[PDB]
Amino acid sequence: GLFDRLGRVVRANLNDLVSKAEDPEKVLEQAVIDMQEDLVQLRQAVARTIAEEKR
Amino acid sequence: GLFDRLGRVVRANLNDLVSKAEDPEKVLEQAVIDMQEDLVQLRQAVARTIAEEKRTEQRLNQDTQEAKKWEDRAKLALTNGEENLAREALARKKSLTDTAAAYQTQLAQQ
Amino acid sequence: GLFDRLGRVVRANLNDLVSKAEDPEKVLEQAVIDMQEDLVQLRQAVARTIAEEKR
Amino acid sequence: RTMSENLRRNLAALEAKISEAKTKKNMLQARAKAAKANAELQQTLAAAAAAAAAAA
Amino acid sequence: RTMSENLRRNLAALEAKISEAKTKKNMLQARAKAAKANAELQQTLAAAAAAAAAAA
Amino acid sequence: FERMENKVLDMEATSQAAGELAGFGIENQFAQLEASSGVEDELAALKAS
Repeated sequence: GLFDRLGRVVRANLNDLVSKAEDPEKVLEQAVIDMQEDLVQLRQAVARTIAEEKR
Repeated sequence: GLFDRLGRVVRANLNDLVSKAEDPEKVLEQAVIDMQEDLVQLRQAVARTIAEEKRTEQRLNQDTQEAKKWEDRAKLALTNGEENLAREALARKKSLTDTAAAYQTQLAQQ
Repeated sequence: GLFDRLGRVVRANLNDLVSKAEDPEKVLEQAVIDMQEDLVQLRQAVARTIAEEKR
Repeated sequence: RTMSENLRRNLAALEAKISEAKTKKNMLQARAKAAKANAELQQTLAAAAAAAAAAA
Repeated sequence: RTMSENLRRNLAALEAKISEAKTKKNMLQARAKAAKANAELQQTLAAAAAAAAAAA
Repeated sequence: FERMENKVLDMEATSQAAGELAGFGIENQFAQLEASSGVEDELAALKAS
């Protein structure tokens, strides 16, 4: 649709505008911090299922 | 054409009129100043291309080793008899080998 | 181009007009002062690279 | 349970080409940057030849 | 108890690449600092050549 | 992480390209030679003492 094509054009410009705001040196290590605490949350959720295969 | 002949006549008179406005002693050294800063601009533009002949060589070395990962993972599936998964890994390999040939062509030209 | 030829003519007249404003005795030693502090700035920038070949 | 097999094959056949597209875009963005660098160079070389400081 | 084995392998395969990412970021942050030091040097050398005190 | 690695590699190559290319040119390329100083003759004469 024509309104999809205009949508994707305006949506892509805005997504590029964000992408050049990312400073490599800072975001390259926040990415690892996020990726670590995601494992903490996952580990809790898994353990909460082992508790019931025991049960 | 007749209108071309009149054009060239009037155009040539105007070009001579400018030419005798040039003072030798002044323009003979502005010419060198112009010719020097032209080299500064050129040098930047060249360097901006070397930056990418460096770069396609890095990309090429990634895809030629990513393909070997998928070649190994395919053989690891056939030893489990899982042909449905080996075919999938081979499809991943193919498109990597095809794009790696594009870098070799690009790089050799650059 | 014709507009380049007129450009270079007018640009050269203006560059000569500046050149005869330079007083030799004054500018002949400001030139050395500029050329000295350029070395101070350069020396800092170099040292800031040795710091990382060490690293 | 005939529909669910049909959908489950279609779902695998989509992500198989998201993988293909995502490797091609890297090679195409590379080519787009190189092409644009050469355009600026050729424009610079033409402008310098139009001034013809050596002829002056 | 089939799901729990599947999750328990996925959980190990994550931290194995947190280890890989964390060694790469050190090498990449090193390169980012070096590249930026050379940029400031090359900018300084160009500005000095533009003044041309030796030609004056 | 993958997206931000590629920016670093673009910075690095841009920096190296300009410095490598600035490494050419007679004034630099002769500055790397030890006897470039031009006083070698009077040094040889001094070495006569």
